[PDB]
Amino acid sequence: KPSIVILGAGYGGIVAALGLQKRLNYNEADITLVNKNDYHYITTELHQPAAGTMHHDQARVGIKELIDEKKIKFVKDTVVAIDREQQKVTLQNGELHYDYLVVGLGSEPETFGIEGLREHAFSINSINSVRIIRQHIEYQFAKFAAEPERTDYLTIVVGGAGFTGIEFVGELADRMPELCAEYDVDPKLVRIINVEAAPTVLPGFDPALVNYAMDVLGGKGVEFKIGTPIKRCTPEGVVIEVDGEEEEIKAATVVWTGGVRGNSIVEKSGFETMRGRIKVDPYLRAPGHENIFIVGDCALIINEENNRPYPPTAQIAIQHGENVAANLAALIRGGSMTPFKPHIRGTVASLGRNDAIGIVGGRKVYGHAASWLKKLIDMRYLYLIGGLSLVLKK
Amino acid sequence: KPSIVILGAGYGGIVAALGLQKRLNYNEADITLVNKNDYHYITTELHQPAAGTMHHDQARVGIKELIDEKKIKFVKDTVVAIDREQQKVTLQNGELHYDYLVVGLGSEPETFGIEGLREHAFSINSINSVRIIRQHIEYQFAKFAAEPERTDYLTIVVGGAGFTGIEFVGELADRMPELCAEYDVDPKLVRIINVEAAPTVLPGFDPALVNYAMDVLGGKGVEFKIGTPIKRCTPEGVVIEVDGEEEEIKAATVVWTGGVRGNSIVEKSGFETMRGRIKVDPYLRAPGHENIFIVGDCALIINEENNRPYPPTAQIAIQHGENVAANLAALIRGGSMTPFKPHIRGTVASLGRNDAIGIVGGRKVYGHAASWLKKLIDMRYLYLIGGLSLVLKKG
Ligand SMILES: Cc1cc2nc3c(=O)[nH]c(=O)nc-3n(C[C@H](O)[C@H](O)[C@H](O)COP(=O)(O)OP(=O)(O)OC[C@H]3O[C@@H](n4cnc5c(N)ncnc54)[C@H](O)[C@@H]3O)c2cc1C
Ligand SMILES: Cc1cc2nc3c(=O)[nH]c(=O)nc-3n(C[C@H](O)[C@H](O)[C@H](O)COP(=O)(O)OP(=O)(O)OC[C@H]3O[C@@H](n4cnc5c(N)ncnc54)[C@H](O)[C@@H]3O)c2cc1C
Ligand SMILES: NC(=O)c1ccc[n+]([C@@H]2O[C@H](COP(=O)([O-])OP(=O)(O)OC[C@H]3O[C@@H](n4cnc5c(N)ncnc54)[C@H](O)[C@@H]3O)[C@@H](O)[C@H]2O)c1
Repeated sequence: KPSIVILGAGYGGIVAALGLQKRLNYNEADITLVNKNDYHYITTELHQPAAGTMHHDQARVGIKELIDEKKIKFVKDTVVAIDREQQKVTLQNGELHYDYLVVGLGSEPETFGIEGLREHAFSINSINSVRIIRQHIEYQFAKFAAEPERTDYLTIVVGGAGFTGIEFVGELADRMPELCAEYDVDPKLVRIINVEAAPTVLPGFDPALVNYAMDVLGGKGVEFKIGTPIKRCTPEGVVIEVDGEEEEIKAATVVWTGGVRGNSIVEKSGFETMRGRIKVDPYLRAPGHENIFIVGDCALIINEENNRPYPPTAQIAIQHGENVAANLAALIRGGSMTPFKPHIRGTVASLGRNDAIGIVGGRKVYGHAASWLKKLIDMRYLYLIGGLSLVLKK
Repeated sequence: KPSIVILGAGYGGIVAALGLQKRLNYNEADITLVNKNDYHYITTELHQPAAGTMHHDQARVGIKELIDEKKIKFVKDTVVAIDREQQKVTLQNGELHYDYLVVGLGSEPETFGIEGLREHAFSINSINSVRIIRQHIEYQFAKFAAEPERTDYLTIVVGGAGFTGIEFVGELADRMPELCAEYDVDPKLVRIINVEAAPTVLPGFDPALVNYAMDVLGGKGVEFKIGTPIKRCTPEGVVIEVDGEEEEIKAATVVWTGGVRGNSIVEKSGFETMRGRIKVDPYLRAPGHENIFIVGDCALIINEENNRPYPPTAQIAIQHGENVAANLAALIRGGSMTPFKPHIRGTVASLGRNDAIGIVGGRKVYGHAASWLKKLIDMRYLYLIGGLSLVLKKG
């Protein structure tokens, strides 16, 4: 049997693996799924445990529960390198050989070379990271009562006002009343600051929704600094550029939501990449390779209508996996592949537990309605990978 | 007309104020109660929130709820100094004058000049401090998953194997299963180390109780280093002395339960003190002052039967408050004072939620029996200051 190796059990990888599971037969091919952890986490929900609004266990599921060990062989390890010439993948504790390779290693934070960002700032990109962020913040608040002068303990800087930053500060704003009560903190001293280099919050998004979001978040005490880039990050806080002059913000907590890029393993393995991502062919394969497929955030897709790239999203990542699973099954059976066409049905952004903004099917949504839509959309993914049981289990 | 000032709303202070409240009548004297916070915390239970086994709100109560605003005027401020000559107390936000003074400012950590102990170690002595310790520990465990090589995140060093240290590591051991599950930690990697300079755990205690305690805690993975002093403390951990040679323990968390002293304000105000505490007269008054009284941990009392000093405890602090309240009422009303006589009943040391050791009524006690015994004894104090309602509020 031919061997299929899928790197990364994220949205793209897990859907690809489950897709191959349904389509292929009990001995048609050998499929090995490699993941850093024995669990798959719901990346789109990670902003909530980071703020502490939702327990992290509700944002992950055991991989062994999802798949069939007969059809899929799960390997828990960390990918170190990919050798295209030898068709071998190197791991920290082993090695693997592939006839076909699917790469869904996800994103990495993009710090733009900004000094201290890697060392002194946090990222919302894993279960480990969000627990670290959450416990870090509660630690600072705990320290405050003993040291009332240090309001920097109560200051949280979120760098970048994209979708991730906006959703996170929304959760943060909701958490503050309970958090302040727990540590005897005066709520008025708490500062949640969202710092954006771009002229507007949520750049390249609909102004009606953006203005609405700022109004809602501003109501909950969130501060916005726009047209303000972060020059560098320190243990004491961040340095920002205001009116051509440097200014310092003293903050015990700095969370970086400024940008993402493709996993550096891909670029290090000698692929040609733009911002760490591979601009794949219509069949989602890496250029110059017939056996290598790229999915999720590692994959780059250009829009034919406008020369702008599709953003790296879970929505398109899921669609990558379904397409790759189908094409791989056909390819193994000597069939013909079907070209990938992305179908972006629009997106919804949460603003705390009870509010949201989105454009779905060209139609705007607000408030409780938009909030339920997002919950329904996310529930649909759970059904896709885990069935009705997974939906009920959470 | 006469003004009574009580400093510190701890066991000694709160009982003294409530005692004066019950005994005295309206307008007999002016009573002012000064505290750092608007709440009074049950210091004897603080080890539980520090470990996270019990919520900190269950270990404190609002002062205004306990007292009578008509009889007692509560002031939330921090005492800075006492001027004996002018009979004035200096605060951060004011000044006060007293005809009579009651000092119950409690203990402060005693680090004995050991390097880095004051700066880099934690103390279990307030609601603020235990919340800090608790969140610190959970933070280290959170960091571990990202960095599995750093087992020092999972190492907690508790300095001193006295009553406080033993109770704390007991709570810590109970907490570990829940804590490990929350942060995907392998329980076998967790190290709880209790370091004592003295040759045995719980120095000056009955060996039968000590052996039982070590057996229970040792079973739960608690490590004991005896005859081992702490040379110095760093953010990375501690340096200890083993067989006359320096040795290092890498620990993200260091908690010091090695010793206490009288609140430094007393010493700073020019009183004569031994280890920061005042050796009071039979009426709990400071020597050379007829109007200044000392209660709780600030006071030092020697037992007449055996010339050893009484340990600083909540039990004797409560008795200090009752005695001072009675004597102050008598002095103002022209009555006769009663010399303080301590009646020290037994005490129980918890070993987690479900285990304990104690000598109660001259009889040794263990397990579930001792645990229920301790809970009732502490409940008695809740009744003393808060009545049946406060006892009910702990449900
Ligand atoms: C707070 C937040 C909210 C978001 N909300 C939305 C939303 O609402 N709608 C939407 O469309 N998109 C949303 N996104 C974006 C979406 O989550 C990403 O586009 C999606 O995660 C990308 O899919 P992926 O599988 O390629 O990446 P990932 O989900 O990150 O998958 C990576 C997987 O591979 C593992 N892995 C990574 N590196 C290695 C390695 N060297 N070795 C072994 N295993 C490895 C990882 O452990 C992980 O399991 C959100 C992102 C964030 C941070
Ligand atoms: C974990 C732990 C467990 C214990 N278990 C027991 C036990 O089981 N049995 C027993 O008998 N004893 C026990 N003790 C000892 C007991 O708690 C103390 O002896 C008792 O608290 C002493 O009474 P106190 O009022 O003098 O001190 P405290 O209780 O500390 O009272 C001090 C009060 O004054 C306030 N204060 C302090 N400084 C200032 C300032 N400058 N300005 C304004 N306010 C100030 C404080 O905020 C506090 O309210 C335990 C101690 C600890 C740490
Ligand atoms: N609801 C959703 O559909 C959803 C939710 C989260 C993420 N996403 C997708 O995931 C991808 C990643 O999201 P993201 O928010 O992390 O990145 P992003 O690129 O979408 O936005 C990050 C923002 O950071 C700002 N920034 C960059 N450098 C800065 C600096 N030095 N100082 C201050 N601000 C700076 C940029 O202007 C940018 O707007 C996006 O393409 C996004 O579309 C989608």
